[PDB]
Amino acid sequence: ANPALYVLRERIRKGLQLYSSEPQNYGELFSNQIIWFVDDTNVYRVTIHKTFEGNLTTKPINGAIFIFNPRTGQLFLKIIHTSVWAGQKRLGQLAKWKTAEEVAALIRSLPVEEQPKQIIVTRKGMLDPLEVHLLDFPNIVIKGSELQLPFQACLKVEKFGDLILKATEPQMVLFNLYDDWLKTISSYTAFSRLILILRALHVNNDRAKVILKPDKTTITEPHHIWPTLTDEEWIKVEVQLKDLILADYGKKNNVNVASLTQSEIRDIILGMEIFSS
Amino acid sequence: NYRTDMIQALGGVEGILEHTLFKGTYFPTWEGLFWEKLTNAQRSGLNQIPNRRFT
Amino acid sequence: TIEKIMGNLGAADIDHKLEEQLIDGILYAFQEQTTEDSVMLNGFGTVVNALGKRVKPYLPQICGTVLWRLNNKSAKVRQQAADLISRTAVVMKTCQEEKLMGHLGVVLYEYLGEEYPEVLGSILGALKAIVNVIGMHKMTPPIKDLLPRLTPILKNRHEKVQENCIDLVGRIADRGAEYVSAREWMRICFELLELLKAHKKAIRRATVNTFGYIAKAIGPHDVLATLLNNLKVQERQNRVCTTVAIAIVAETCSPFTVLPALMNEYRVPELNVQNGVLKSLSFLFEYIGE
Amino acid sequence: MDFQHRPGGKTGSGGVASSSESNRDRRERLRQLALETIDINKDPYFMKNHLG
Amino acid sequence: LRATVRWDYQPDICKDYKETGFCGFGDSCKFLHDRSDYKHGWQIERE
Amino acid sequence: FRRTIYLAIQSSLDFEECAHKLLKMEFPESQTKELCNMILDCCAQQRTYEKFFGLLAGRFCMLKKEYMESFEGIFKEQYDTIHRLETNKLRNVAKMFAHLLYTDSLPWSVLECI
Amino acid sequence: KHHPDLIFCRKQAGVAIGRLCEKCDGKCVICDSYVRPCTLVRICDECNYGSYQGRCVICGGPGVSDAYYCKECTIQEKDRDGCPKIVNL
Ligand SMILES: [Zn+2]
Ligand SMILES: [Zn+2]
Ligand SMILES: [Zn+2]
Ligand SMILES: [Zn+2]
Repeated sequence: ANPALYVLRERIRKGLQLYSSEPQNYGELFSNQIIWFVDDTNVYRVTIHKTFEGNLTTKPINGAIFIFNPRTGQLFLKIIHTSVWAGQKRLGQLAKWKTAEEVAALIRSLPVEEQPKQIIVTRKGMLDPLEVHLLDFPNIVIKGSELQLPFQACLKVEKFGDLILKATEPQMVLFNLYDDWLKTISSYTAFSRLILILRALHVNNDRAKVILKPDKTTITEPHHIWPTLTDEEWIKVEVQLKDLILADYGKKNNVNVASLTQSEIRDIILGMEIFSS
Repeated sequence: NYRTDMIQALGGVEGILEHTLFKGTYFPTWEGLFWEKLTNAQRSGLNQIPNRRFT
Repeated sequence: TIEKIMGNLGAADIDHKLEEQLIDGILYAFQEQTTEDSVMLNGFGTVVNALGKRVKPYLPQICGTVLWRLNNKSAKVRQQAADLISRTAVVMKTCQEEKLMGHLGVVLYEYLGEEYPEVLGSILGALKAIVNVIGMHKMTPPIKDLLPRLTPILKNRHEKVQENCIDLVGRIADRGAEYVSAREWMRICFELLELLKAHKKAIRRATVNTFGYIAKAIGPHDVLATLLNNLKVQERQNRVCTTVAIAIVAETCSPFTVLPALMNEYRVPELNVQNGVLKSLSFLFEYIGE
Repeated sequence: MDFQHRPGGKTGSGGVASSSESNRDRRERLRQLALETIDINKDPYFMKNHLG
Repeated sequence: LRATVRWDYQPDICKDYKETGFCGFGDSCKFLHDRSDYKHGWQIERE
Repeated sequence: FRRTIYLAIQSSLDFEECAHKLLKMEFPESQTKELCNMILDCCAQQRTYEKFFGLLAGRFCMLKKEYMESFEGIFKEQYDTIHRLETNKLRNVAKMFAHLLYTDSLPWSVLECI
Repeated sequence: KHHPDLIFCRKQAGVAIGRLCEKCDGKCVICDSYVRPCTLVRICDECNYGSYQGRCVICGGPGVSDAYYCKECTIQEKDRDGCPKIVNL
């Protein structure tokens, strides 16, 4: 944004007489388009702590940047250090740029086939440093579509949350967001089930835990986020999670859980529009 | 198809734009780009302007 | 409805975050302004003028988006952006952002080589607004750096371009006579002699006004000699406006000087110059009165 | 650039003016041709009025 | 403080266009069409 | 490999120049079946059959024997996969195997697959 | 600039205010001059009231400005002559 630079650029553009004519995602994963949902909304993650006094301090907990390949349910939680998620000036720019540089280093370490053709990014709130530092990972285009995923609840898994919490450095863990929902369903249904688990965990974590793990038989693995179940058990857990998410949405918006249709309930599941020193 | 493979034989659009003055324009992409009763003492003069902008 | 509510009540009850959200909403509306909706342009100007001095934080991202729309393939998009500049020049100069106004004047000076006439007329009206709102010794580029650029623009054949350019020359020859030589002023008069054959009577009236401004500026001798040459030479479906311009040159600049030249030009037997002398006499007597 | 094969144009000329100037120049040329024929005829019947 | 720089000492502005506002060659103007009077590099180096 | 093969084919005016360019760039013999594949596909893309590709196939048969064996194996494989191709594609592949056999570039011994 | 036809009303001016369009703005309503526009135009009738609301009292454009008599016409006091809004006949 230098003004004289724009004068020089516009002199170049008027000399060339060149113009600018130029001024869903949960379901496109099985439509021959790999989408790795690069979301940094959980990047500035901080825990809550209380001292012996009435004042409450801010704990610099380890942030986790979500990269959700929804075709296979692959959740790459790029972890940060405990001292790297707080302290630096311009945390909406510098820490976002450092997380984007770590994501670009991970995309360079992974193959081009391992990288996706698109990135299901969130709304543009901190996307300026991401678009600045996304020149090293241009295979996936970051944009905010109509169908997103609740990446703020992507760290709500027990094993992934423990691996994020017990990490004093950028561990950058990788797991499956839907380990059992992808072994018994399609790619779009697996992305919808993982987004349904994430949306139910964002709405009501107790109802999401009772829906996904109603007993001890749904105990997942150390690299699994969704509960480990069979085909019918995973379908029943996803149906109970969708029912709990519809009940929470109806309680939030003074509506009914059964008021949504089949495609509307599928879109609501998939995430679319229905201490100190 | 000859035009498409003629573009493909030139090392790519990015390789062509490396040769041209593309990065001085500071466009985000090339895809938005678009190209474009009187009396006078002489009228058959050559137009220096489009050759100048090609240069 | 929001524009009428802002014109009724005002922007004093609007908070800054709600004002920023409304600015983003009307900028999205100008983004998806597909039709020729000048009513939302007027509402844009109404809401920003009701904001007043509070839009000075909001200025540079709005200016950058308008300049981004000014790089469009579509002519009408850049035309509407220049119309928004013409609407917002006054509220830009309310806070007197002189560096931003001079930078936009330099960018529009680069934009002056537009090949589209509606875009050119919108740019010219924006420059009319900008020169009217900056102040005299504070625009970049200055008047002597602008009127040689403006000189071949008056040779255009399009009516809206001619009207806006003649209006801008009228404002320049009204205010800034202290930068352009009288050689270039009577060259502009030589251009306006050909430009008096335009179809619009408002264009010819503003041409008469520019002739009066130049006669007030540079002196009434050579312009009266030029018009006395032109009026006997026209002899067509024009030149009543030449008599009107001659009357304004006399009336603004003391007709006791002009009257011996017109009285000697009455002695030319060329069958239309005497009619021009008498028409200018009737118009001049009607203009001066008592 | 064919400098020696350019069309005819010299600096400091001014260009071709408006068609009204050419029309009144043609009227002046026709006036001179009429005056040449009048002087060839030597006719006193022709007169110029005070209004032209 | 020696700052002698070999410039381009041939300003190819159209002299007819620069002080009139009009060139007869027009599109065939071998020089460039501009009317300005800012200082050249050798004139600033002399200044 | 496909890009280089197709660019050399469309750049080469003659099959002599094409085979000389391919012997200039010196591909290994592990991909001679792929070379036969992008010969048959480059004739399959043609609306009308051109003898350019057939002469190239015959010259590949008559320079070295390994291209001839690759053409025999891909001819048996093309007879195994006749039905995957459309009518003009099968027309062009039939003209390939004709221009291999009336020019004697392939033997008639592999024709017992039919 | 006038016509022998197209009389206006010749009816005595009342409270309905005259109104000028942009196409003939600034001229006098009678002699079409521009010198000292002094007296407001009243158009006597339903020339303003009703269908011709905010319209030109001359040629017929969208009326935007208050029509004025000039001081040359009010020298002979032609402002009292009545309605100048054109009724076509
Ligand atoms: Zn020139
Ligand atoms: Zn009057
Ligand atoms: Zn009117
Ligand atoms: Zn009336």
